[PDB]
Amino acid sequence: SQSDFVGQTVELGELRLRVRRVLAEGGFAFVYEAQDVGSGREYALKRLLSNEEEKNRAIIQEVCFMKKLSGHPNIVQFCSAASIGKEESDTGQAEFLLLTELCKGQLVEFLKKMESRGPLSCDTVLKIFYQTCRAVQHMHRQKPPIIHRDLKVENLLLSNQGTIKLCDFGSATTISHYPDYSWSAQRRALVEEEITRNTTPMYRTPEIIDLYSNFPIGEKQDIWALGCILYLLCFRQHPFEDGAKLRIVNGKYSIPPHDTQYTVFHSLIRAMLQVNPEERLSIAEVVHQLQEIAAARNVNPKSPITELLEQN
Amino acid sequence: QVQLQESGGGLVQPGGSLRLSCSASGFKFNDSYMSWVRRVPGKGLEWVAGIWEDSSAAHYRDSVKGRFTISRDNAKNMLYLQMSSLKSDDTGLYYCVRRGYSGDYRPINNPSSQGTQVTVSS
Ligand SMILES: COc1cc2ncnc(Nc3ccc(F)c(Cl)c3)c2cc1OCCCN1CCOCC1
Repeated sequence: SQSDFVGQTVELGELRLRVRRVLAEGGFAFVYEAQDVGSGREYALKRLLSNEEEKNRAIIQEVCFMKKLSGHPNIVQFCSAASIGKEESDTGQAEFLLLTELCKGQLVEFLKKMESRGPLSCDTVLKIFYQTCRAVQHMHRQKPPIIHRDLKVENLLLSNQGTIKLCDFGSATTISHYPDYSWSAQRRALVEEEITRNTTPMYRTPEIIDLYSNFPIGEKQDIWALGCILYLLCFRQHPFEDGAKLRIVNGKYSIPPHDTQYTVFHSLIRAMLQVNPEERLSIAEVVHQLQEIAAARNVNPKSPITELLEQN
Repeated sequence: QVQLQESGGGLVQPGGSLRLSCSASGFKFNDSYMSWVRRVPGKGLEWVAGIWEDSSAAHYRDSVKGRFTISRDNAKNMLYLQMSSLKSDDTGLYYCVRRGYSGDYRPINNPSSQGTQVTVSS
């Protein structure tokens, strides 16, 4: 079914798209490579098949967010979308099509095929993290501010230009939560279960695990996730890999004491992984400090990562 | 194990003509979109021309339309690019890759082959 979608032709606007191959599987939607028969241009096509209005209403807001985040060099470009009823669809399910620009692929799969070369330079990590934060900043500039809530290296894409792009926005939202003592225990439990679904276990923030601390669940979620990513780019391993709630809530992690390669990022990691979201650096503060590092290293952090670009 | 090998490039003054060829192996050439790309010093990599599986469709970038001609031979797994009326901007290291491009003529697959040099100057 979503496997027989390969080799078919889809009409979106003035485009006639040939489905080339499967890029990613999902329990709800598959991502395909689509090529235009008239231009030769390539695209990324996500195909959602579900009769659940919760998932259907979710992908709609996913589209609206991308249309607003359009134009940015560090965010994947939205192209077109279409709705298909349960009736016209062959699977007997409501169909939704999400069309974006095609990239080289995920950042992760390029990193493992280059570990043979050796450890990543402090410059490359700086380039990847900066371009990642510049995309998050653009999200936090929108009105109202857009929170990703699902920031991870698996959601980082390597563009054809050789730059980092953000991809998935299914967990994205503009809603913030401000729990006080007027909140019931059950309301806390209900809100938690909702946010938990849209997050990755080891990336879950302290404010969404402990909801009796009156911590605001806002844009500072993405900052904590970025701190996990920076740690994950230097030491290759996740600071909270076991996903133990006690370690995340108490903010208990360890930086390799004998590190002599990524020492510059030590201050940023500790400053982004604060338990209280009110004490974490804003996205502007993070970007600003990243620019000072790049200046002191004689490196343009906006320039393409050519070492990953020429990776096959 | 996708392997490619280009040849037929050299040094030719502006207005001249060259013919690039490419032998492919390791994949099923008959069911794949093929493209020609070039590497211009100072600019980077850029998509030039592409052709469908059964040659039912051929695409060219704006700077080579009506000047370059792409063609293929599924019987020999070959890919040809006929260049004519060459300009200075045509100077670069030409590769052949699978699939097409995205955005502003930016190739999907990065070249793993050696390529063939094309130089245009007096
Ligand atoms: C050519 O490679 C990609 C380009 C992509 N360009 C844009 N977006 C991608 N993913 C994506 C992610 C989230 C979304 F909501 C949508 Cl619509 C699309 C892409 C995923 C891609 O592939 C990711 C998985 C890599 N596969 C792994 C299996 O073997 C083939 C390589």
